[PDB]
Amino acid sequence: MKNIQVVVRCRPFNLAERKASAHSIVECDPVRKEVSVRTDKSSRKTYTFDMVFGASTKQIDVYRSVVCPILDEVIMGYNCTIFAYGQTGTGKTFTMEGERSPNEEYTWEEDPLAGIIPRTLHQIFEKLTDNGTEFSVKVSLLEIYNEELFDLLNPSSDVSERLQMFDDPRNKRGVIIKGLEEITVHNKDEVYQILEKGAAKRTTAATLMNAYSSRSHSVFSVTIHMKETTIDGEELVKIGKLNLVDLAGSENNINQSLLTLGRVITALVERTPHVPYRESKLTRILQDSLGGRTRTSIIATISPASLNLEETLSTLEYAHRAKNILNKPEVN
Ligand SMILES: COc1ccc(C2(SC[C@H](N)C(=O)O)c3ccccc3CCc3ccccc32)cc1
Ligand SMILES: Nc1ncnc2c1ncn2[C@@H]1O[C@H](COP(=O)(O)OP(=O)(O)O)[C@@H](O)[C@H]1O
Ligand SMILES: [Mg+2]
Repeated sequence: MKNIQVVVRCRPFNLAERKASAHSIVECDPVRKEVSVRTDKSSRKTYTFDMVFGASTKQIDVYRSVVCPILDEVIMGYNCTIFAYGQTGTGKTFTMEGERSPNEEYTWEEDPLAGIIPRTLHQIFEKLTDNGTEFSVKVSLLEIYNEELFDLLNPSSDVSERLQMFDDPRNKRGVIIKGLEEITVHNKDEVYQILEKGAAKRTTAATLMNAYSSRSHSVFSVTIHMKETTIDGEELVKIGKLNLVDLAGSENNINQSLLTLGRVITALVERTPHVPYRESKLTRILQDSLGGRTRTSIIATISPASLNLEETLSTLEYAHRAKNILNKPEVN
């Protein structure tokens, strides 16, 4: 019924990466939707994708191109998932979250470094406010490290108080995180405080665990309840859910969820009977995002530099096979 959308976003060279060559090692053609990696010397591999975003691609463009459509399907009542996959330092967190621009030069609302989450949560209150709907928005931020489950929006618990997971009685292909805080967002003003607090707790989590950013998987969920009255006089309810996932660096028990994600994707595309969803917290959590009833997009992030060429290639081969996975999306 529907393929997994795969897009690529390359970042500019960072201060560490040396550009030796006259012309690029990685080229991004947004018209042909291709990436070409130069690796003999006139020798290459070209990969085709659904969208391609080059080094100069601004945040607002990633949002417009990728998320605004997905946010329409969410409002129809589809479950949607976007995950960022790639090497540490390529821009997964910059894409899904973004960064904050110093000393109040921009309201969070206008910040050019703002990423998907903050923009998406702004837009929900604009789109839904005057589309006639009567609605509620609730969000949760969960992170997975060393197969353990940390809640970053819990206002009160020690961040080292980790949560449990069991199979959802009303969804053969999902789970429930017992105790996970779901915060009701009453309007766009409450959004910053909630996300700020979220990012603060993370900092705390970082001090306790080794290389936590790179090894952590982050799952931010927004859920929209929308109720409505039909011409026949009934009461139609639909539940949108959007999963914005920032994955552990492709390069990596610490790695069980990333390993298992690979094994799931491999199984799916090669059409093997057993897809081991159950072998990791992540793949148990996203089971439905990966050959199930969810609309899934991946944003594979890459470097343009020779230093990280091999992880870039890996990341390309890996995201490219994921286009072959078929989901069956369904609403309510
Ligand atoms: C979980 O979702 C989030 C998304 C965006 C923000 C962020 S930037 C967070 C940053 N990537 C970090 O890991 O600390 C931020 C940074 C500092 C202080 C507040 C905020 C809150 C929203 C926001 C708005 C615009 C730009 C960045 C950010 C935080 C959380
Ligand atoms: N698309 C981009 N444009 C400009 N700078 C970027 C881009 N992507 C990443 N960066 C910068 O590269 C660094 C690595 O980003 P980060 O989000 O921490 O990578 P990851 O989460 O993939 O490890 C950050 O300083 C960020 O500011
Ligand atoms: Mg990161």
